[PDB]
Order: sequence, then C-alpha cells, then structure tokens
Amino acid sequence: RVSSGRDLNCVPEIADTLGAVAKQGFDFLCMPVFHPRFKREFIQEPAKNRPGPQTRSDLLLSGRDWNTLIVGKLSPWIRPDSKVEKIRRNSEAAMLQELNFGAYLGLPAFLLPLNQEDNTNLARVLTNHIHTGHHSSMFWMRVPLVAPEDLRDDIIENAPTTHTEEYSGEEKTWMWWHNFRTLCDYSKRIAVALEIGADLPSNHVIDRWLGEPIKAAILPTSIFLTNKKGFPVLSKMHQRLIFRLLKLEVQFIITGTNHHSCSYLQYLEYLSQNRPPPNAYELFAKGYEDYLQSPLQPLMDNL
Amino acid sequence: PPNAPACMERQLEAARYRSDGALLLGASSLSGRCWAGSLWLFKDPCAAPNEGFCSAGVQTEAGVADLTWVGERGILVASDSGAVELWELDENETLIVSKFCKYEHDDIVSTVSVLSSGTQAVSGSKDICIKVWDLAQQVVLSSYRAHAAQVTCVAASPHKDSVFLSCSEDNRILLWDTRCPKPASQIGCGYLPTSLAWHPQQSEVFVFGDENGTVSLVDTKSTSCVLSSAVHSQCVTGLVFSPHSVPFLASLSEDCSLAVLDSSLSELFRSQAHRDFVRDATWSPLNHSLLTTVGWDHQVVHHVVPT
Amino acid sequence: ESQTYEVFEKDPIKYSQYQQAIYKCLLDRVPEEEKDTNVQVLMVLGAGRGPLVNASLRAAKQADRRIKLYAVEKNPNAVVTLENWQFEEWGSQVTVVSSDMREWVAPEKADIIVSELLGSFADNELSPECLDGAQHFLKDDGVSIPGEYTSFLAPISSSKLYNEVRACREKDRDPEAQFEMPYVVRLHNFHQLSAPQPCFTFSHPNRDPMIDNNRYCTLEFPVEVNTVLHGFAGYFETVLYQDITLSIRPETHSPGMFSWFPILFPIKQPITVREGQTICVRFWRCSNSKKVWYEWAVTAPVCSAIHNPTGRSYTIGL
Amino acid sequence: ESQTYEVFEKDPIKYSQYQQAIYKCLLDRVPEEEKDTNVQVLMVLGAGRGPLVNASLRAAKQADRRIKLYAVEKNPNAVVTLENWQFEEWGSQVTVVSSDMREWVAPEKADIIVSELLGSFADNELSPECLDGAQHFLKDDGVSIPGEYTSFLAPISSSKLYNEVRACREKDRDPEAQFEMPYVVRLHNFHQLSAPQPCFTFSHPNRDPMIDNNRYCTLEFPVEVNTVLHGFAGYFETVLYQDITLSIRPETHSPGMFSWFPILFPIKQPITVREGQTICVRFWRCSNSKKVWYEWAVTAPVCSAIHNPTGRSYTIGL
Ligand SMILES: Cc1ncnc2c1ccn2[C@@H]1C[C@H](Oc2cc(C(F)F)c(F)c3c2CNCC3)[C@@H](O)[C@H]1O
Ligand SMILES: Cc1ncnc2c1ccn2[C@@H]1C[C@H](Oc2cc(C(F)F)c(F)c3c2CNCC3)[C@@H](O)[C@H]1O
Repeated sequence: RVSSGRDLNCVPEIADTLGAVAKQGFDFLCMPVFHPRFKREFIQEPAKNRPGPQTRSDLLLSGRDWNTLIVGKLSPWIRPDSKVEKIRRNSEAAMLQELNFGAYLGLPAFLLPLNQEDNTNLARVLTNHIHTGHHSSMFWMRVPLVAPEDLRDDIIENAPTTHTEEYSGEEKTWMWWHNFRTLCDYSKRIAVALEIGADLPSNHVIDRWLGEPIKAAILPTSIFLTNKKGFPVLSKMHQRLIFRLLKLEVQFIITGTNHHSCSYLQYLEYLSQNRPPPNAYELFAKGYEDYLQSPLQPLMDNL
Repeated sequence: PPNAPACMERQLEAARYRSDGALLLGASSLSGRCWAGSLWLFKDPCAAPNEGFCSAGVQTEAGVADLTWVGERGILVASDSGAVELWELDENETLIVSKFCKYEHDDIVSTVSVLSSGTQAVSGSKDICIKVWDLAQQVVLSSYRAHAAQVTCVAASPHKDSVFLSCSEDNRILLWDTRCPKPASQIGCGYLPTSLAWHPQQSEVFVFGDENGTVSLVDTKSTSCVLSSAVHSQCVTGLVFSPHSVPFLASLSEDCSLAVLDSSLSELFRSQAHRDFVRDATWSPLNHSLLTTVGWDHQVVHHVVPT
Repeated sequence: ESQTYEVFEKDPIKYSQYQQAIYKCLLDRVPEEEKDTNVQVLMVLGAGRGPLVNASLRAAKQADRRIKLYAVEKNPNAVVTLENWQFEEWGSQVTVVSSDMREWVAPEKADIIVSELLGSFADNELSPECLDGAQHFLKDDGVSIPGEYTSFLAPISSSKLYNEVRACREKDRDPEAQFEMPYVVRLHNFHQLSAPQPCFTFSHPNRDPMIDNNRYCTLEFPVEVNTVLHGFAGYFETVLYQDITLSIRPETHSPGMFSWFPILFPIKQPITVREGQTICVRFWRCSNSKKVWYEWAVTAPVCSAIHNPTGRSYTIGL
Repeated sequence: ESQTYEVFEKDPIKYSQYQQAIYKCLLDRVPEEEKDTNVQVLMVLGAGRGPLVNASLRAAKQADRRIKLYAVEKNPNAVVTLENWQFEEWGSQVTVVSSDMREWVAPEKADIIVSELLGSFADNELSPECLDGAQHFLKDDGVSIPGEYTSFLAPISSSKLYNEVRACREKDRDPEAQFEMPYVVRLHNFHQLSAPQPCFTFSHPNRDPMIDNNRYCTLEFPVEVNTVLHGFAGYFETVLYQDITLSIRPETHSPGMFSWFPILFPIKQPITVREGQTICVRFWRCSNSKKVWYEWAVTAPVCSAIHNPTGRSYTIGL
C-alpha cells in the first residue's frame, strides 16, 4: 500500500543487500553507484592514472533490477560549488561520470543533495547532462524541511542558536530548491526528495512545499518515537504530514541505522490503512488529479 | 598465514605502530564486487603488506574508514556501516576478535579518536553527530549534533580526557570540554578544515590542515597571528607528530606526497614514493628517524627522515 | 547503454562466426611447428563488455595457439565491466585499454585487429574512419577482421512507412527533416521493387595513400511492376575472414542473426513508377573533420531534390 | 570576405599600436651591437591580407633590426592577396604559408608570434585554442603579441535592445534561442547599471601543463538605481607588449579604434533591480574537441535559467 524504499550508504555485497532490503519489505533501494569514500582524481598525475576497476560491475544485477529497484546516490565528496577551483573541476568530471554511469544502467532515478544556498555549478552540470545523450532518468533533489544549521544542538558557547522568528529565514530550504529549478529551466525530470527532521518547523515552512513536485519523502529512523510496547511510531504532528504526502502519493524512504527492536515500514502501512475512506468525489476523480483537459463547448460541438 | 583472510583489499586506510614496534593496518575495498574491510597486525613492519608474512588478520563486514589503538591489544574501528567497532587481539596475538560492533551512527563513521585515559573514545560521522563512548560499558555516553555538515576530523586532547578538537565541512573547528553545559567553542583564526593534530608538548597548541593543501599552527590563547604554510597542492588528509622531545610534523595529502616539517612549518623532507593518495603516517617507536606511510596504491613505504 | 550491449551479446550466430574467422586466421599465421614459439598479438577494437574478447579466447583454444589479447574500449561505463572481468576471470592474458582507438599509442603492433564497428548500412557507424586511425598499429602484414564490407540498396514501396515518417515531424526544426535521415526498421508491410545492388564497399587495411572514405555511387534499378516509390531499404554484407561472412541482405541473410535490421532512406515526395521503368538513385558518402553523412537523390524516372544536403538534417559524429 | 578584411585594414590606431609593440620587442631582443648578427624570426598567425606583415616591416625599419617574416593564413582566398603581395612587393623576406596555425609544421622556431585573433569579448574567436596549438613552434624564450587579454562585463538596461532581440525569432528553431547567443552591437539607447568588471583572462605563452581554457566566473555588480536588467554588455582589454595596449572597455577605450564594437549577452526574462541591490551573474567558458561556447545565469537579485546550456543555441566552431 505504500511505495517504500531503503536508503543506504553502505553496500558491501549488492545481491545480499538487495535480498535483505526486499526481505524487509521495501520496493526499492537507494545506494551509491561508486564507493562513497573512493575519491577520484581527473586532472593531476599520478592519482589521475589510478588503475583497476572504478566501481562494481553492471553484470551484478539484471537490467530489470537496475531499471526498477536501484535509485542512485551522488557521492558525498562531489562538490561542484566548492570555493577551491581544483575541487570544482574535479567534481564536475566526477558528477558527469556518476550521472552517466546511472544512465548507462537505466536507473529510474538518481539522488542529488541540496544542502547549501549556492548550487549554481551543480545545476549547470546537471542541465548539461540532461542535454547530453538519450537517458530519461528522474533526478531527485534531497532537500531538508529544515537546514542542518537551524536544527543543530545549542551547544556552541560562542555561537548560540537564535530564538527570534525569522519568517523568510526559516523557509531557506525552499529557496535552495526554487533557485535550483529556475536554473535548470523547470525540467520535468527534476523533482524533490523532501527530508523530514526530528522536530517539525512552522506550518508556513511546510506550506512552502505545496504545489511542488515531491516525488519522495525521506524519514530518518532518528525521528521515530518509541511506543509502550517498544516499536517505532511518529508524533501526531509528524503523522499529519504523512497523511498530506499519502494524498500526493510520494515514495517513502527510510534512511539511517536501526534504533528499535521491518517495524519502521509497518508503521507507515498502519497509518496508510487507517486514513479516511475516499468519498464519492475523491473516488470518481481517482486518476484525473492535476490532469489538464479542454473545457467543453457543447454549443459549438456535439457532445 | 593464520586462521584469517588470504587477500588484503587494495585501499590501505590506516598504519599505526604500537609501543613495541608492531604495525597495525586498516584496509578497505573501495571498488570491485565486494566493498568490505580488514584489520592486520605485522610484528615485522618490513613484511607489510605481504598477507602471508603477518602475525594476525581479520575480515570486517564493511570498509575501514578510520582506526586507533586502544592500548596494546584493542583496536577501535570507524566503519562505513555506521558502526563503531572494537576488536581485541587474543592471548597469543595470532587472532583479532570482535568485542563490540555498535550501530549508533546514521551514516559512515569517518573518524575515531581514543581519549587520554583509554577507557573512553570520540567518534565523528557523516550523519553530522559526534559521540562519546564508554569502551568498557559498550554504550554512548553523550550524542552531539553541534555541526551543520559532515565531521572530517575528531582529535582527543593529548593529556585531558574531557577535551577534544573537531572540524567539519560546516567550516567550523570546535574545541570541546565536557565539563561545560555548552561543551563546544568555535576557534576563530577560509578553506574547509580537513585534518587536526594536537601538539604533544604544548597542550594549548595544535595544527590544522585545510582542503587547499595549507597547514596552519594555532594557539588556543590569542586566536590571531596564525602561522601557516602552503605544504600541499591538494587537500591535507593527515598530520602526525614525531615521538622526539622536539617533534617533527609529518603531513600526508591527496597530491600523493608526504612532507616532514619543523616547528616553524618549513619543509625538511619530501616523498613522492606514493603513486596514489597517502592515507596515513606512523613514526617508529624504536627508530625515531624512521617513519612509515601507507597509501591507496597498496605501498607501505618506510622513510628515513634526514634529521 | 548496459542493456544495448546485453542485446548485442545474445547473438550466438555472429559470435560463432567471429570465432571461426579468428580460428582460421590463427592457423594461417602460426604453423603447428611454431605452436609455442609464436604468441599472436590480438587487438579487439571497440570491445564493449568483451563478447569478442571471449570469442578470441574460444578461437585460441580450438586452434590450439597462443594469443596476447588487448581490449580497447572508449565507453568508460563498458570499461568497468571489462576491468571487473579482467580481475575476476581473464587475467594478465587481456590488457584492458580505456581509450579511443584513434588516440591510443600501443606498446607493440598487432597480428590481428578484430572489430564490430558496423551498422545496418555497414560504414554508417564510421568503421572506415575508426580502423583507419587504428591502422598504424597493425603489423605491415597483419589481418583486420572484418577484411571487407559492402552496403546494399533496394527501392521500396510502402505507403504505411511513408506515413510513419510523415508522423515524425517535430517542433523547432525543419518541417521536412524527417525525410532526410535514415531509420533502423524491421521492414514488414512493404514491397521491394528491384533486387538489392551494391552501393559502397570498404576494405581493411587500406594500404593506399589519399585513402578517401567519401563516395558517390549511381544505381539503376529495373522495375517490372506499376508502383509508388517511397524510399530505399539499405542492408550490408561483410567478409570477416575468407569464406566466413555475415550478411543482412535478405537473399544471403545469415540465419538466426539478431544484431541488425534494415535501414530505410526515405524520399520527401513519393514517385510513380510504371512497369518497365528504371529507378535511378544517387548516393553519396560525405564528410568533414568533425562529421560524416549521406546525401541522396532519385534521377529517374523523375528527379527528386537532393536529400540531406550538407548533413543539414542528419550527420554522424566523428 | 574581401570587404571584411578591407574594413579591418582601415584602422590606423590598432596597427600603429601593433607597430610599437613589435618595435619595443625588437629593441628588447637584439642589442645595438648585435644589429646585424641576429635576424629575428617573426611569425604572423592569422595574417589575412597582411596588415600586420606590413606593420612588422614598419617596426623593423624604425627599430633598425633584421627580421625573417612568415605570414600564416588558413583562408585561401586571403592567401591569394598575400601571394600576389609577396611576388609584386615583399619578396624572399616574407614566406607565405597557406595553412591552419595548429596544423603547420614550421621550419624553425619563432622569436615573436604576432596575432589578431580577438573578438569583442576577447577569447570569443578562439584565440586561446589557436595560439595553444601554435605554442610548440615558439622559442623556449619567445614573445607572443598579444601577451595577455581580458574580457569585461557590465549589466545593462535597454527595453529597446530587449525588443530588438525578441524580434530575432526565426522558424524551424527554438522560439527562445535568440536570447541564448551573443550579438555584436554598437550599444546606444541603453543604461549601464554597474561598472565593468573583469571576467576571463588569457596569457600567452601558457607554459603550464593541464593549461585548460574552460572558465567559471562569478561577478557581483552593485546597483545604485531602480531599474530593469535585460542583458550584459561585454568588452575586452589586451596587452600587446608591456605598456602598449588596446581596449574597447569604455572607461579605457583606445581613441579612434574601429575594429571592435561591444558584445551583448541577453537574458530571456527581464529582471527588476531595486536601488541598493546587487546583480550577481555567472559566466562559463565551455568546450569539447569540436566546439567552444558560453553559458550564463543571473543568481541575484533573482535566478534566471542557465542560458545556452551545452551550446544548444550557440557554439563557436573549432
Ligand atoms: C573511436 C572508437 N574507439 C574505441 N571504441 C569505439 C570507437 C567508436 C566506437 N567504439 C566502440 C565500438 C563498440 O561497438 C559495438 C560493440 C558491441 C559489443 F560490445 F557487443 C557490438 F555488439 C556492436 C557494436 C557496434 N556495432 C553493432 C554491434 C561500442 O562499445 C563503442 O563504444
Ligand atoms: C586556426 C587558424 N589558423 C590560421 N589562421 C586562422 C585560424 C583561425 C583564424 N585564422 C585567421 C585569423 C584572421 O583574423 C583576422 C585578421 C585580420 C586582418 F586580416 F585584417 C583582422 F583585422 C582581424 C582578424 C580576426 N579578429 C578581428 C580582426 C582571419 O583571416 C582568419 O582566417
């Protein structure tokens, strides 16, 4: 009933990992296509000439599995907007390399992060790859509801967390997304993977994501509260947000390590089962949602 | 060749000499079918990396991103799986056995540092958190989300058990002290901090390397008049001081080089023996002018620093 | 893509044919007495995920000779599959080279260069250009597999495929560009008006200076029926080694071969052909330093416009 | 064309400036005692109908030194004018070479390579690439004239030029392509919103390995007035030799120079700028083996789409 996917950053054996992920009950896996720690060099000798394979083989999975179950993840060291020229040049080559590898496999979607205000060069390199070749892969922007800098523990003695309401300030992650898609010319191939943190922001901040192409929601294990029996659950505020996303029919993604004695998935299924039944209108319109049709002209035309 | 693996993964992550002179090796396969890791002990440092000429070996279920000695028998491992691992040598030092594998971080544990006493340790992850551990109790004492990005380096105080340094992609260098209610403080002073090194004599002075190859000398007292040198062309992956009463600073980098510098940061040694990224440095406890470096090229190169 | 290579791999007939072409060449180059004295330098050019590399090893076992394999591939995504195979199975035998075959400076010259750079109209993937830039690293007596290839052309009638091409109009381009570019198609509901005739032929190695891969060919096709010409089906034949060959020409089609389907070269306006009339077509192979393309025109019974003048609608990149 | 070269020739200021750059270099390279011992190898790269060749001869007379001139031109129509001049007037002095400066294998190395391969945005005619491929035939101590060049950019408002670009829509192409390509224009009814700032700079020779002519520059332009931004005027400055320079930057414009007019880099949708706001623009110099192009975007006060992504609307051919 819920299209759910497991997010991993550690995959030692791809077939074992996928087998366990599917045993858990997930419909897809988000995993790195190269080793997240395997930083590569493209400009200077001798690390430029690093021999041996660059990643694991495409032969390790059926084309059908690469096509339907694997979601690629950009490498965390790739920073096209670094203040260091060499890191931008190297990151440009590595991003195109990683994207073109996922296109070579026909992966249904690839993930890219939005975690700083300036993502100009990342957008230019994405736009450039879109205009290069024949691929049709969906691009997911991993963007948080709240920036890591605004949900940090108030434990820096000489740098404290402000308690003053900054209206526009609290909705900074939406402008990171807005600028990225304005740069990328509103491409239909670029969507949002909205990351939901520990404590929900103001309602206005959540309402900024209304009308936006949210294709997935990322729920870290650390945002789950424990019930009386010991299994993971979510707050009524967090639950409300899940019900909004289920109408939008997003793909739920579970990220992070385990923290409870899969139950994380089973809670979403339970919530999805408990939602209100669709009324006459909602049942009739089921399929017609945001589908543009021409207004009838029964005077001019014969119905 | 004991009751352990027959092959050691090409990417040599960490080289650590213990008190007697035995060499610790951390390795991971960052390419190919399997992406797992391994731990190795070489009682003969000249026999490394030859898998058949070793004292003991072991297979980790995932890559080794960082490691540290927990005395003379124990070994603390930063895993890609998000686990902090403690592996202890057996009674004969012919086996490496798992003591604890604790999955408490939500992403790749990138850095690990054992605290002055040796009963506690600090881990820094890509999940942005920093954690203080009880090695004996096998739990996390405190969890700290003080950063706004991935933690690059965690370095425990040479002598104070409550103090440590952390640096991150959020451009912060945080001085910690668990005795305060707000444990961290931002060291004032550009480019992202990548490597941290506490000075072994002045418990108030430390060095930091940045993503632009520059190495800088910092005094916690008057955080101005900072001494700096452009040592490397690429990012500085590590800084290790020599055991000498007046230590020498060895700096490893992504430019595939090693350099040994004096107290005024000037260059005295330079080594291009490495063809891939230089990942670690460990000075011999026995021969203080002899320094070892392991790289991503599978080399274990032994250097004789001109002192 | 990975699946495109998977599809090309699942063609046994073509690889059992390549196997034999190497087998017969291994015997002709190394006599039974020289069985262990001489190891043959074999160079796969455009190796993909290595189906020819494996065929070369299967050919070396049955011919019972020694080979030194090189697997040159420019696609670095394919090169990952090759390097994983080299580590897990092939070994020192195969030296995987991640380069463009016209840029690679080779250690030593090759005894045999083996390539599959052929499309539905033979030279339409730029096999002439690729193997020309690779020819400098072939021994002054080396063998190229394939040694020769020829494109064929036949006039066709299909008001169904003419409509299918009309439907290919796209915005922001010439409203008639869809008629000035070839298409790969499994031709079905159509009529062949004259027998296929050879168009362009290329042989490797090309020891001649001022080699020139440009072409101009005039074909005269006798028509026995009354009809409406809409285009020209193109096929190819190739001589791998001696009698070992592959063909997609329907009257000599290699049985069970999947890798190629006919090309179709359409014409803007359909042409009426009466019984006894001759359809005359002109084809050109053109090129500059950066692009190769085809241009073509019907000159009998009536003239057409010159199709794709200067690759304006379709060029093949160098 | 012949008349384009005639127009470029009728610019005295630019040639009297080139004259002096050669004059001062001749003195710095050959001391008065060496006056007749050393003849300097001078190589004009992209000679046209030879206005620089004549300037080089005028510079050799006033500097009273010996020169050995070469006039490299790829345009063979221009090469006819050069070869007629060589016969009727220049003589043995000038060795006319009808080649592309990146393909020419020179007899000996050059003392000075002199070129005019600059456009309104400096490196927009591919001067970086041309002189890089010619750099191998320059002495390990030779002088390139020009030694350096820099492109400048200034934000502008002109609802009149924004309309002029809208009017540039053509059929069979992107309805918005006219906004993703530069234009050479004598800007008149317009308003400059911020002072010109340097964008891209190239120096010759480029002795550095992994030389890379690609660029990415971020500019922050302070605006004092309320306005509507429509595009970016581009200009250039060049250091011929030492203090001898040419400029089209309005605040340092070389008086009486005709050969260049400003470029204009438009934006699809006009942008409102309030007094005190900063206009931030990003420029890129891009390239593959065959084409070089610019891509650009406004990032403040608001974002624009990335203009000309992958040279899709405009590329400069290699
Ligand atoms: C200048 C240069 N230098 C190095 N390699 C180059 C080039 C140009 C192309 N190529 C390679 C050739 C290779 O083409 C194939 C591979 C397989 C096999 F892999 F299955 C095939 F079945 C088929 C083809 C193509 N014709 C249909 C059957 C493809 O991988 C390209 O990247
Ligand atoms: C790779 C290569 N190899 C050999 N020559 C090459 C190239 C590329 C271009 N060219 C030449 C350069 C030359 O450009 C000029 C000549 C005159 C003078 F003739 F008046 C000018 F005033 C001006 C220009 C151009 N900037 C404005 C002023 C033109 O003739 C081209 O054919």
